[PDB]
Amino acid sequence: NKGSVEFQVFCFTNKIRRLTLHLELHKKDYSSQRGLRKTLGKRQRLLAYLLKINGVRYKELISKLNIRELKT
RNA sequence: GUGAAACUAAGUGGAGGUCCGAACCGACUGAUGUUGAAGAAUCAGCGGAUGAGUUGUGGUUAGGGGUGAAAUGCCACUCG
Ligand SMILES: [Mg+2]
Ligand SMILES: [Mg+2]
Ligand SMILES: [Mg+2]
Ligand SMILES: [Mg+2]
Ligand SMILES: [Mg+2]
Ligand SMILES: [Mg+2]
Ligand SMILES: [Mg+2]
Ligand SMILES: [Mg+2]
Ligand SMILES: [Mg+2]
Ligand SMILES: [Mg+2]
Repeated sequence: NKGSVEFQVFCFTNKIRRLTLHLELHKKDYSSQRGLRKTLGKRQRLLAYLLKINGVRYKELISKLNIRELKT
């Protein structure tokens, strides 16, 4: 598949969502928790890049994926 | 607010052997009375007052016993 910016966020959005349901049961899996914050951080720096390059794509991507916008 | 929670601000809600305070139930202090109006009361304040609350009617437990949030206290002005 492609490697566009919005596509990487879509895969992380599923990779993140897939692990939340896992931690509801295996909450003591702290090694996976260290991996969960990576994908949460990788998308943070990509969306941080998408923001200052084009705000139109930002408002459209966050709207369909139901993403919380950051203050400041 | 967070990945989701923890946490956190308002509003709604009206909890409590909660607060003040009448009835009601109690009886802490003092005065008066003390051949008393009264064989424990009057007067002025005092405590609890949605509770372990108060009360009526109809019943239960009877003495080498009964009952007792236990004083040897109560059991028809009578109770080691
Ligand atoms: Mg009260
Ligand atoms: Mg009161
Ligand atoms: Mg009494
Ligand atoms: Mg009085
Ligand atoms: Mg009173
Ligand atoms: Mg008072
Ligand atoms: Mg009180
Ligand atoms: Mg008899
Ligand atoms: Mg006899
Ligand atoms: Mg008597």
